[PDB]
Amino acid sequence: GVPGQVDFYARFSPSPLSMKQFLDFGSVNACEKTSFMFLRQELPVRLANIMKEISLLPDNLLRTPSVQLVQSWYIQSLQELLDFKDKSAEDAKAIYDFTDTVIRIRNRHNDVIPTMAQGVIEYKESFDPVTSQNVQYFLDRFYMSRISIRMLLNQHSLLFGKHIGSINPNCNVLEVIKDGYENARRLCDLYYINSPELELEELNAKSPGQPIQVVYVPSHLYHMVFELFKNAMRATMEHHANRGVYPPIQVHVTLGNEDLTVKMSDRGGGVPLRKIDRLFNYMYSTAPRPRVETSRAVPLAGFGYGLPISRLYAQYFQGDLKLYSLEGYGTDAVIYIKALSTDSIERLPVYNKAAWKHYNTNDDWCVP
Amino acid sequence: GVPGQVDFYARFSPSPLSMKQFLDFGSVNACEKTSFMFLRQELPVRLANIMKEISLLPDNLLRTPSVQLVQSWYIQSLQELLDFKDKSAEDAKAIYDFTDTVIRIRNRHNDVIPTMAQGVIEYKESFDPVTSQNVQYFLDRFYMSRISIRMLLNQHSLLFGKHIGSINPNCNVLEVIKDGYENARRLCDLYYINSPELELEELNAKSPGQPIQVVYVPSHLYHMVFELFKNAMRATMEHHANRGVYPPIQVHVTLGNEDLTVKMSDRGGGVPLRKIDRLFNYMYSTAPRPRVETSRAVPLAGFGYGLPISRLYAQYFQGDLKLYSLEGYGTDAVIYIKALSTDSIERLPVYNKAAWKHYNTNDDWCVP
Ligand SMILES: CN(C)C(=O)c1ccc(S(=O)(=O)c2ccc(NC(=O)[C@@](C)(O)C(F)(F)F)c(Cl)c2)cc1
Ligand SMILES: CN(C)C(=O)c1ccc(S(=O)(=O)c2ccc(NC(=O)[C@@](C)(O)C(F)(F)F)c(Cl)c2)cc1
Ligand SMILES: [K+]
Ligand SMILES: [K+]
Repeated sequence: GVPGQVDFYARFSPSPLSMKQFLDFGSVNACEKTSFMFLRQELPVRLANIMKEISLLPDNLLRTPSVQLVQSWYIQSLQELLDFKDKSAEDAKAIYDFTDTVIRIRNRHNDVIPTMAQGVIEYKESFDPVTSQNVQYFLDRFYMSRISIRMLLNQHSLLFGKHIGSINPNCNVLEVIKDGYENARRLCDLYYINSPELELEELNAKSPGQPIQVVYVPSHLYHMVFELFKNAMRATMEHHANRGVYPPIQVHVTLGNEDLTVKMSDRGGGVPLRKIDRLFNYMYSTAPRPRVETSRAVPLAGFGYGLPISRLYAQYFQGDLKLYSLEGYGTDAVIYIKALSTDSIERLPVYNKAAWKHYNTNDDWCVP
Repeated sequence: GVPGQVDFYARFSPSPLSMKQFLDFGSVNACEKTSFMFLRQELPVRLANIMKEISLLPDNLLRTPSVQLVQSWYIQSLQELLDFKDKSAEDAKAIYDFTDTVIRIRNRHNDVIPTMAQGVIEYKESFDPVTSQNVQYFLDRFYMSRISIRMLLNQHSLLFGKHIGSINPNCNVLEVIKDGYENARRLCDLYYINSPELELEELNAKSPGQPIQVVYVPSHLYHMVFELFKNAMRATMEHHANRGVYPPIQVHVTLGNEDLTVKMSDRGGGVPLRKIDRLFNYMYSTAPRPRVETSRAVPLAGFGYGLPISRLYAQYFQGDLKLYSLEGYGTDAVIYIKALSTDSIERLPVYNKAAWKHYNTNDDWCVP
């Protein structure tokens, strides 16, 4: 029975892999058998761990139709995977069947992020600061968990169903930045009828004058840069509306010994320090998606948690994404990525006593 | 008896004042009586609260001669203040005597910061990561507490023994920055035989083209900027040694609606994100003071916790001080100050169950 199975697998801790390990596994004659042996335990472990926390959500959120749907997807995928814990690594039909199942799960779970977001809209619409700390804690973990699950599903599906699965061993950082800029720029032009130029500079400090490349998932880097350009572009177009002269977005890329850093600087007027963290708060940025039935351009901020999720992508491989704003002037956004694949280790949430306490808990400084 | 008195006063919580309250109190016919009535409770409360945490330090730190000396200073000041809880607000001799006592305490406590730092050197020299979290927690609180105590002692001593005590209602921000730069620059020249130029720009967004002024303690702002210039100058001189061309330090000052921000940008090579927080770690930056008996220039980093203490000054009035470095390129340092005096409220540590737990305590994420 499901709670039995969820309880068994949720006792285990997820096991993080490094970018180097993902890479070395798939690089030369990736082994389907070996992948089966790992994932038939690991995917059920990851699924069960985060399912335990879906159960701790406020009842009015958990009971939303969109959250009920996501939970049912997880329940089904867990069950399908557990059909295989008894099968043999030597059973070629079992391996084939497992691979089919992984590919199928990959499709079922495609819409998980916006369906969850729709849940939060359903909950916000019909219904609290007591539990809004719980929702923030949950969504960071649920979306990081989903990122990690989708990584495994993609690796295995692409390897078995120059890139190694989703990984580019020589990801061209400036090319991805430019791709992000051009797509954000199209959306900026659609909405504001104008857009800032890009000024891009690079410094390869580790090997001066050489192209900057890292082992990375290019679509992860694309997501962060595109989301940040949208953010920088919106602030720029909104601050400079009256004068009608739009300062460019400036992007500085450096590869150091340990850090790849992408700094994005806008003159969009900034945000006071008191408010800057709202850009990463799910409840604060929970806005109804605009209707399909219109030709009016979609705004550069709104549905889908672009900015918190960008930061989760950065932090997933031990990187980070930080914002620094000077109110009345503009804002710097910085992506930090580990230069070395061996330093790029999955950051995975784990369900245990400490996680549970965090939902059922809540001072040494004077309250201002 | 001392533990009796410490226990009584440590039950109370310190009471934070705003910059506006400090200002309005002293602006027009500051009342000595009223100041006596507040401080005869408040100074014993603040003293007793932090004394409780000195007692929780690791035994090998607490027992250092320099920590023993600081504790004895606190014990004596507490005792002297408590001679007055029985006296009358109407007893003019008692008011005179209290004011004398405040002035005397102000002198006794002059050397508290470096004497405490000497304690940490004594402890480091003769003797652990288990308790190094406790020392970090303690020193932030002890130094913030000391900042708050010294504020009260200074206000009362200057008022009764255009500035209101230590407060300038019209602090000229650029003038203080320039003063910081020129003093840091002298030290840079002494040690490196060269120094970077300053490029300074300002934006008064709240009232464009007007001088930027805030109600502030100018010596607090001076300390932060001077310490940050030293930091920026060191990185610059050390990174650019070989080429012998030193990029200037650039400082951008903005006054927004809610934030005064001072951004200081250097091309000093930066620090990876993994290491940047060591600049604020007391144990990591605990270095023996150089000997008196030399004419060799003093380095721009070392004894006395310039950088963590700068950040405490920022945070004392609900501001902040943040560092952002791009490894292989350089570093931005940002001071955030509240533009409004009513928003500038003392940030005071309080001793209670939560504080105590923090010394006697010590996970929902996978360990990397
Ligand atoms: C020659 N060779 C295969 C290796 O060097 C090697 C062998 C094992 C590892 S590893 O760290 O144990 C490891 C690393 C990755 C995986 N699996 C995968 O990458 C996938 C395809 O199953 C995953 F879905 F992405 F997880 C597995 Cl099953 C094991 C890493 C590298
Ligand atoms: C006219 N007038 C005095 C006021 O507007 C006023 C009256 C009281 C306050 S207050 O917030 O209660 C207050 C504000 C500050 C103080 N005291 C002081 O400023 C000093 C000199 O004692 C201190 F040492 F700095 F704390 C006190 Cl005793 C009271 C603030 C302003
Ligand atoms: K677990
Ligand atoms: K207390």
